[PDB]
Amino acid sequence: AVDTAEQVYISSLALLKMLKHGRAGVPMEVMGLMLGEFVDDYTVRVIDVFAMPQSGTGVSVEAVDPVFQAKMLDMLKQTGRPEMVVGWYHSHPGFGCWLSGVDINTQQSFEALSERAVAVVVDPIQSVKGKVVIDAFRLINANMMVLGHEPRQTTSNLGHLNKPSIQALIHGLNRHYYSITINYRKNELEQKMLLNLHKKSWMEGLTLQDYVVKEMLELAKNYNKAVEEEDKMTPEQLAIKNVGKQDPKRHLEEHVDVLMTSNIVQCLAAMLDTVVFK
Amino acid sequence: AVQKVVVHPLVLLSVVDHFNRIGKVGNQKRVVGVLLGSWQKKVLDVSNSFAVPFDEDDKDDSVWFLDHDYLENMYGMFKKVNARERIVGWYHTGPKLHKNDIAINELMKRYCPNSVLVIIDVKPKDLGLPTEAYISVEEVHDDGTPTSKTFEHVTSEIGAEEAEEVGVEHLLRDIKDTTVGTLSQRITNQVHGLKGLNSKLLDIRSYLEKVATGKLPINHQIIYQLQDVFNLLPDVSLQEFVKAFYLKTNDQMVVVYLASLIRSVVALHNLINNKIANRDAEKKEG
Amino acid sequence: YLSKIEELQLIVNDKSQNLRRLQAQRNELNAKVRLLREELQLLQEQGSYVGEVVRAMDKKKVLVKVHPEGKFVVDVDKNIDINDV
Amino acid sequence: DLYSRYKKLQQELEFLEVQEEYIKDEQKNLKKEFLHAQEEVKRIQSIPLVIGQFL
Amino acid sequence: FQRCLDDHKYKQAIGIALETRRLDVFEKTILESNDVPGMLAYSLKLCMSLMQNKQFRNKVLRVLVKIYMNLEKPDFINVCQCLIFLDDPQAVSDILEKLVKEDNLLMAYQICFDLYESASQQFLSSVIQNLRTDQTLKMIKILSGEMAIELHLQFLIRNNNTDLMILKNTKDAVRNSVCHTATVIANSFMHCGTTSDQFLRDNLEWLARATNWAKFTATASLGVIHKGHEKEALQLMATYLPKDTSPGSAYQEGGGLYALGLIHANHGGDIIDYLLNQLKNASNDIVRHGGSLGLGLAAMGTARQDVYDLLKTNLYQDDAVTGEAAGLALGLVMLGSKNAQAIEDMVGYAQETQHEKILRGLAVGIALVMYGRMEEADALIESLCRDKDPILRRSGMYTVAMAYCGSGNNKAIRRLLHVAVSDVNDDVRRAAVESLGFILFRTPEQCPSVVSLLSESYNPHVRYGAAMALG
Ligand SMILES: [Zn+2]
Repeated sequence: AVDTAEQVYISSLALLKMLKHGRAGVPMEVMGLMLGEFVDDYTVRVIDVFAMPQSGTGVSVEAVDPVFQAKMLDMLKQTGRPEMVVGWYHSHPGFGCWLSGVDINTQQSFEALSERAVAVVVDPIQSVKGKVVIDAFRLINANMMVLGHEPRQTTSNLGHLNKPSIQALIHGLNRHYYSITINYRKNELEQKMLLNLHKKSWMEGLTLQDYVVKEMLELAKNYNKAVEEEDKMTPEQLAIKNVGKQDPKRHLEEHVDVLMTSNIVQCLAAMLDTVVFK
Repeated sequence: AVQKVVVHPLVLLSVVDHFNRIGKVGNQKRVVGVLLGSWQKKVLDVSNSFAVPFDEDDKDDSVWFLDHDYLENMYGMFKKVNARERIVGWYHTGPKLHKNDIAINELMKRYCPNSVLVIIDVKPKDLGLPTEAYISVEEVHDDGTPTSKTFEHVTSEIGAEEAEEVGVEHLLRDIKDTTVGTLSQRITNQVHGLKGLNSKLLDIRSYLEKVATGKLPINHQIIYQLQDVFNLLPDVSLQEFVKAFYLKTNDQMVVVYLASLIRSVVALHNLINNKIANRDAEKKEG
Repeated sequence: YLSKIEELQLIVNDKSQNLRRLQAQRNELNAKVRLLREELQLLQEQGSYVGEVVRAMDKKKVLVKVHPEGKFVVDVDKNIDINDV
Repeated sequence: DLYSRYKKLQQELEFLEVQEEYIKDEQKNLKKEFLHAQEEVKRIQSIPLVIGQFL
Repeated sequence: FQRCLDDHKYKQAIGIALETRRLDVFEKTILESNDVPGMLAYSLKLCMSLMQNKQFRNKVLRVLVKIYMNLEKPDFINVCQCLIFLDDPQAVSDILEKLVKEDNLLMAYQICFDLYESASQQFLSSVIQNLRTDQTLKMIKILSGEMAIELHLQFLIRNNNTDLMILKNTKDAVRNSVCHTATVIANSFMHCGTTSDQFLRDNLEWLARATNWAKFTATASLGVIHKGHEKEALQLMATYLPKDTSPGSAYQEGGGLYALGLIHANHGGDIIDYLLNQLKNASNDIVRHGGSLGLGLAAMGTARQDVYDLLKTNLYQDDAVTGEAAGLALGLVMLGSKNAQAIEDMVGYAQETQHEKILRGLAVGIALVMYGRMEEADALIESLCRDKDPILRRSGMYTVAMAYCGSGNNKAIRRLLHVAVSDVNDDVRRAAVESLGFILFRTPEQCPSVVSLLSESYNPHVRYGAAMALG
């Protein structure tokens, strides 16, 4: 009939446990179940990613041990909240994160278990601060081959999801697949204090410690002067007949700014004695 | 027994979510949960942890409740799915400890014979690093009391691990990377001068506590001795550094030589391309 | 002639405006530098294979022996030349 | 005919002082985005390297 | 000034008369002999486009309408201007009592039309009871709203100069984009005010690609074509009542009331009680949308209380998109109002839920409630600036875009440029560069010379807003 533009909120303990779990079992792929809260149609949230046990032979739907389901989920029920699962997670550390055969083998099992039953695809060897490696999907059924494919009532924020046309093999796998919007939403209870942790533990740690210094003199004079003579070679070759010469390259780089930061921070290091001492 | 810790922020967020789990219900005092750990050297590491329910009435601070069955069950879970980890202690969210905490400590020092707590703050503004470490050993006393079982403040830090900041620095988004050359030094100046000499002035407020009060452990053992480590510089008037003005000139020496030479070469950097391209643009603009 | 001359000395401030147009030129400078450096993930794009073309065949199709490997009938793009096979 | 003149050009002048103050901080903030771009360049070579030779 | 009188020069005298910024010799320039009211009347134009504060620009205005009441011809361009700037409810009643004395028919016509299409929606509809509690019948004729939009409808049906070949060259589109609703966006926009229905009748499946906006746009483009069309709405949409259609889900019945709101845009009859009952007798919130939008649109200044009562407790926490409709409806009925009831009940409400639609719609609503304020909200605007990432800073940008409409205030531009480039969230940057067209429409020739530098940003956000700003 009509379907409102969906969203997958995260809690980022989710993403941290994803990277840590795919780091712990890093030469191997893993499988897991995603926990969260079914809020509405146009949004859904993952609030908790919990550990799921290993297989060794094959990652399968039978990695979902139902006695472990009972134990794990009930001991989360007597932990803080009995919230509801919102899907499932896995890894593919061996390649560029597209949908394996096991995923479509368990997709009907999970959409029998869940309403959306959204996948989570990850590669744990990517970057250190930048990449958003996680990938999520929704297999639409082949029974709706008569009707049009992925209506998405507005298809304007879906077009504002459509921005890179990412992962050309998944866009080969556009047969009944599409990625979904995942924002990294705010936690007012957590964001400013994570910022507190981060900044106020990295600005000198206790903020009182270093406010090395006497051999970087020689290191910086080498790193400056040895590049400076080739920085001054090119006015030999500068001339007139404007386009009749072809080698424009700047030379002032890392001898303005490296010397600026170097000498100003080490003259404040020469100021440390008067700052600390009286 | 514990050298220091290497504590990742992930376990702190694993405290934060259970703080969210208790902020919605009747909160009597605080959170007491399990602290797992990866103990390798006398240094310490934590990768993960989980919580345990807890309530506490205040009549004789002895009515306080855990579930060791649930604790060892989920310990068996996370030990099976990860054989690296083991329990290393606990944590609490209220930043000031209380007298029940020794009963908590010694009641969970039976699984592993050490159980280091973690003070945190869910609303931190004034502190430095949230992570704190105590250990329960005895010095017994100078007066040798019957078992003066004391928490002993072990040093601490925020740990570090490769590619655990993938979420973090993408999330926070506001970081001005490499502000060397601008105002980070004076932020450290304001905060270390004011926020360390206020620690000093509250130490002398504790000295006023020793003046008007402070019979208790008045502590003439460690206080003046580490303050004598301070008193390596009794910096009274007349300033006493006639034997250090030439050393300060030696400090000024090399850096000002670098400044003179190098910034003359920096003017020499700017002027060449500035003049040439300047009059290029000027009289070839039309 | 009070403001009959004040407005003239503020017509002189059109030469203050050339400095502003210069500053606008300064901000337009490094705008294409940042639009070039943000577009360096073109250089982060996946590699490619050097091969050996024997000869083409029908229906706009060609043949490649790659570096150690056998023969692979590969497909043609749009911005290339069958007449340069 | 005079009073119309500085009612245009004074407004022009204060609008131009407005943007002349703004563009300075504009060009400032561009260098911070440029330093982020620099770190994005620098992090392309940290843990690996796979030695070949130039052909 | 005696030197001005000796030189006989008038505009140097008025320059010196505004040098004092005071009515002393400004009163004396208009106290002179042979002062031509043409020069003295575009002196009003001069002082209208220049004087910054409302502290004495309107005082200069009203002392000039004083000196035009001193002019021997009974002037009405003076009250025609100060009635819509210095917004006097009693002066229009007193010139109406001058109409009662005068007994003309030119006397009650043109200034009536000037305020009747060029004053506030609240203003004339509020003051009309002051003016009516013959010309007493003629004000009922040409103040009610019974002829102007109807002759405008006549003007647009009999002013039809259009094309259909473009509609054919897009009619032959087949694909499953929602551009098939852009086809009727075209044939509804280029055929407003006609009420000839030549577009609903050329389709069986070209209409039947049932989604939300297939239904809603299909029954909404008819009302876009029915702009005006006061009486015949019910007996022309007898098949298109909310219970007479059987929609896909809710929007062949939602867009019907939306089209009735478009038909009765700013000229309401029973379009308070009728519409508010049929939304009160409406199954859920998923229907009430277009009726609520047109309800707020027609209910400007009607002091509708149920739009304040049942909307917040209709959502109870939030809605799908009709919470956005709720913000829009209370903003339209409370346009530029400083709705101190709803300052509290909107912006001490838009923090404790979590979704994007409900918060963005209350953001647009608290933008809409404050309009043309010029000082009166800006501490609250920076209080919105000190909030979290995507919501209140964005709405503070839209609210300063609405509070500074028509003026070249250099207050908005500070935080505008600041949050336009210094911020890391990018949609709020797009909004912040959108804001200049909102605040700079009176003197529009300022923007392109400086938004051309905004045109070269890192992101398509600021480039996109820079493309929208010149427009
Ligand atoms: Zn797989």
